[PDB]
Amino acid sequence: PGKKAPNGEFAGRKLKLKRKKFRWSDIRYKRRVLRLKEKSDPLEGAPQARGIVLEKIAVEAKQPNSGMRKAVRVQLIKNGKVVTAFCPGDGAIKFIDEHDEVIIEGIGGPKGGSMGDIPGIRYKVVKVNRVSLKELVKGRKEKPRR
Amino acid sequence: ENVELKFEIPVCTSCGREITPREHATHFVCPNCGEAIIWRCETCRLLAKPYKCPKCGWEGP
Amino acid sequence: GDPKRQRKKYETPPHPWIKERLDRERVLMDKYELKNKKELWKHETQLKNFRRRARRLLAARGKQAEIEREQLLARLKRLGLLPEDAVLDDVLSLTIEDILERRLQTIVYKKGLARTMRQARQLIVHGHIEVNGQIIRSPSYLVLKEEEDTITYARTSPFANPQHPERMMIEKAKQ
Amino acid sequence: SQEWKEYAKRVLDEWQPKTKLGMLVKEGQITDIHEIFRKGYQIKEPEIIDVLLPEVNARENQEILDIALTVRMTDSGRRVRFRVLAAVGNRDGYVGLGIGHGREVGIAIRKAINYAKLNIIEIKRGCGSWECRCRRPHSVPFTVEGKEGSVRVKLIPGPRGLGLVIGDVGKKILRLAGIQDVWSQTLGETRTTVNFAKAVFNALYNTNKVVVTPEMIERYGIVVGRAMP
Amino acid sequence: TLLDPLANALSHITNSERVGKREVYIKPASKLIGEVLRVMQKYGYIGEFEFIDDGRAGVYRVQLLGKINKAGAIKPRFPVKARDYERWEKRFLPAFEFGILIVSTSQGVMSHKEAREKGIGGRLIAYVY
RNA sequence: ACGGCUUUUCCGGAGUGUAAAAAGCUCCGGGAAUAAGGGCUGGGCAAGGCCGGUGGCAGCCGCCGCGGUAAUACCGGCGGCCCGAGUGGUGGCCACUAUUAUUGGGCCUAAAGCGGCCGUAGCCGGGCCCGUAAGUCCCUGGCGAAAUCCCACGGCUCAACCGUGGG
RNA sequence: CCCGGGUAGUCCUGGCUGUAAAGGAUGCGGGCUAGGUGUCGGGCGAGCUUCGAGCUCGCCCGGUGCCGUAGGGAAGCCGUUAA
RNA sequence: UGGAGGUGAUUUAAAUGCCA
Ligand SMILES: [Mg+2]
Ligand SMILES: [Mg+2]
Ligand SMILES: [Mg+2]
Ligand SMILES: [Mg+2]
Ligand SMILES: [Mg+2]
Ligand SMILES: [Mg+2]
Ligand SMILES: [Mg+2]
Ligand SMILES: [Mg+2]
Ligand SMILES: [Mg+2]
Ligand SMILES: [Mg+2]
Ligand SMILES: [Zn+2]
Repeated sequence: PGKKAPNGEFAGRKLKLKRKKFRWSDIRYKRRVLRLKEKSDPLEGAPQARGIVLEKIAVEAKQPNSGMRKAVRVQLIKNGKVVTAFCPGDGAIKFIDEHDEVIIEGIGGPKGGSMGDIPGIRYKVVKVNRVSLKELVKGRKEKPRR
Repeated sequence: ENVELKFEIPVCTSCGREITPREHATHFVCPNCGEAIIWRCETCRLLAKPYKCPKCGWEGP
Repeated sequence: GDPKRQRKKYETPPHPWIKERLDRERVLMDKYELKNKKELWKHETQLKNFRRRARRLLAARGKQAEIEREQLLARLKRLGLLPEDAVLDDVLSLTIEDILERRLQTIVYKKGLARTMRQARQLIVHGHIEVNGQIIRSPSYLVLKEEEDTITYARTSPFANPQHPERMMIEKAKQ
Repeated sequence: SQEWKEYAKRVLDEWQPKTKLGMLVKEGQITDIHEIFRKGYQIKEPEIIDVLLPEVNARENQEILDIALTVRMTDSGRRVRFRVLAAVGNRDGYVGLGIGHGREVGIAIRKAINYAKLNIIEIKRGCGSWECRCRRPHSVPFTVEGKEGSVRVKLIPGPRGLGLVIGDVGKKILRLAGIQDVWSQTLGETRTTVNFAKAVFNALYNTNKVVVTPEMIERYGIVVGRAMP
Repeated sequence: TLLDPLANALSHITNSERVGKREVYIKPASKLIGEVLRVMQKYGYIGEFEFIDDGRAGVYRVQLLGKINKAGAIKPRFPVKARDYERWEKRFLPAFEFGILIVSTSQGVMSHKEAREKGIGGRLIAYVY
């Protein structure tokens, strides 16, 4: 290597070219201009959504742990997509019956992906039948629509 | 504090760049003279560069 | 492009947990009996802006920058935070504590208008003190220089007669 | 500052040297700190400084950065020893820095506190940022730099009052020498507290590696060591 | 190739001091280099120099004082409106005035410690400090 | 625990405000009466070596990480610290990130030199004298709306908010 | 993997293929900044010399090697043939 | 003192390993 590429007075045009090109080899630049987070995002890039449930299943954790966390499958309304919702709160699974409208948020981990031991999920519960779940975690409120 | 130029940075006689608080400079009364004082700064001393008594005419180590 | 917003008037702290910083502001948070932490930072900000003005006018030069600098001393001594003549550089030798004094709460206290700090506050916020012939209800006013001395009780207040026996508690301490 | 003269009569009588500099301080010729350094002596016995800088032992000119344990293996299990990074110096103009080792946290701390008594060196100061045109030693005079390990750093003057602004294991060792307001530009990796310490302290050494001609002395108020007790 | 009668010279001299030398030799000798010597000497930085020519572009003989910490050169060769100086004294210097910053204006070459008084601007060249 | 005192707030009531009103605002008459959540409580990071349940089970976890019958790291309770009419949760953007670098990065072993060689264009180019005034620099006319920023001063009780000046 | 045999290829003439650890794992030009030590070319200077276009010893300019200061790098390490 | 390069040699049958 030597001093630097267009390190002259007039050649600024070449310099803007150099920067305009080598800027692309990034990764946050691309994933924005071409709007790739869009049109691959089961919510179309928004902070919440509503859905209906289909089943009640259970998943296993990462390699050095132990347990079976509970899981539900929501069928969306905005798109007809079918996405995977985990629910916190010990034994909350005592309530979500087949065909209850629920809400869905993120889980806010690395990159927005998953987190912690459950690696395969990306979505968690907040409200059921218009009721904030944290309540039913400690009871403290009763439940409408059965 | 009662600064009367209290204590003065001695300066090399070969190099000319005054002397830092740990450089292994060294002092000795000028030979052949017995009167003048001579220091030699560190790098000034490694690659042996000559000197000369300010009052004698005898020069170089 | 986009309509103008109304800025907040202060600066929260970068990190709120620097242990020895909490346990530095701690004492002043009581030594004057303020209420919420913000009730202080406002004034720190007021200080940092004075200083951010002090430097910049010192590293420029020009017809207006000079007057804009020399129209300052008039203020920052007219308020009273300064000596009579402190040439520009002294403006950097100011503290949180000088500004902290000129609050009406302290001044009405360092003039013996009541027993303690947590009570001069109420004596104001119920409306008994008065500035240059004017009520105020602001435990955070900055009394100027021209008015520290023209201050008494209210011409309609239950205290303004040396017979409100609570007023007659107030002298006993003075000595 | 009484006790830190009582220590002189406590110490000067209770010790006989084993080196030479010991004598030339013990018998009354050299009795002022700032005239032992700029001549290339050797410091091997850690009392000569105490006898002239008797506030180095005050538990406030002393600061303890970190304890960190290190391990090695042998065919009989693990063998483990500690390293603490300790620096000292009076809050006027003089600072020293040492590492030390040992098998227990005490012996380690004491050993290091002693090692960091010898290397101790002195500074210059000033005020020459573009704002503090004052002449009072509240900042490092002129922007200089020092290198170590895989970390460079270059210090910049700044106005009287802007609080210390450098990483959290730099604020101490800057506070000791009392350098109050100074701005920081970092490179490399600031997560080996050691090379951080050594690079900062090296810069403060280098402070006396630039020639300032006669006139400029009365431009930033350069001092040496103590100034106006 | 011989792209620069100057950066050659300044880098060569700021090495010649770094080993501790005493005499030097500038190899190609413009008139502007003799100019820059003039301005660089008047403030007490180098010894007594003279122009020896031997038939081609001459040489230069100068002696030193081992006395200048670092000198370089500014190649992109900016011009400066006469009022943006700090912006270029926060880039090359150890202080607000420690040292100089040469200038090539419309009345010749002259340090900015006088260019700011007469209030002019223009292309820089290099920096001694 | 007792003794004094208060009336911003809260209930009644009048004046005044108003296009009509409502608020506010000066007076009276009442009375400590009418006024507290939220998050945390293993290191990052202020904070419990405190008590009571749970058995690689339920669960926590922004990362590293706990749970094997003796858990400061779950569930509680009891204590405890940070903000304070707000404190929390998921999404975008900038700083931190010299991980997009003219200031100001690198490319022998870690990403990274084209298998080597001619030359097109474009980018950088020796010394000396005489002119040109485009590039440059300075002084100077005409110009780049008001709003928005900053400086004091003045009016609403001071603060916002409005105005005369000055950039 | 060891052994006994054996087709295409290797070989000659006119072609297309354009692939390597194609490795100094180091693009290419210019100026400068210690000293030591061999060796190929040329040349200059002294000596010898079976007088041969030979054999020693200095010094100047070019390629190819090793040891190591100032400085530089995370360190292996480079050091006028720079990293 | 330590290497820094080159030519030769350099050997029957020998597979795999829960749990904290
Ligand atoms: Mg608990
Ligand atoms: Mg803590
Ligand atoms: Mg990098
Ligand atoms: Mg030319
Ligand atoms: Mg406008
Ligand atoms: Mg007013
Ligand atoms: Mg006002
Ligand atoms: Mg305003
Ligand atoms: Mg306005
Ligand atoms: Mg075998
Ligand atoms: Zn100063």
